[PDB]
Amino acid sequence: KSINANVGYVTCFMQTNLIVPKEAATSTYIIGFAAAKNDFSLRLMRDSPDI
Amino acid sequence: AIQTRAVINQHGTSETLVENFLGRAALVMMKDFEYKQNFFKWTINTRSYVQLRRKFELFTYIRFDSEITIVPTIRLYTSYSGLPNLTLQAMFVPVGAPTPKS
Repeated sequence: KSINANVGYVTCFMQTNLIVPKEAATSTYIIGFAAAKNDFSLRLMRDSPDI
Repeated sequence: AIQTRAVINQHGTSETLVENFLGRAALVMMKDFEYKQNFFKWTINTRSYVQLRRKFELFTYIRFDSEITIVPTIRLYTSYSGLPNLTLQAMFVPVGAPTPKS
């Protein structure tokens, strides 16, 4: 079985501590999105495993 | 045991082109399967037979397009009623796709 090797990582570390006022909530959240540029390409169309 | 000699007259070099040297349709595989493995499966390669393998190994990198011809023959067993005109399906599975198991 052959699988393509890792192509890198995107990592986040917490430089400081989160500072909030007394009235604000003590917990926050972060959401992320992904996309591709105009230089992306694909080849050899196949059958998707997702049934 | 006879030492015969003949005068040879030749001209032209298009015969020894690599396109002509390697552009000969040769047998690459030959397998027989019964009515009920139950089907034919084979990964395409050149090294199956020694002659073609040696022909190809004279070069390090070769890039070519492959033309495949399938010649099926059917032989019956044991009363006789004729050779059936069975339909055959031949499917090419690329390297990134699963292959059938039955």
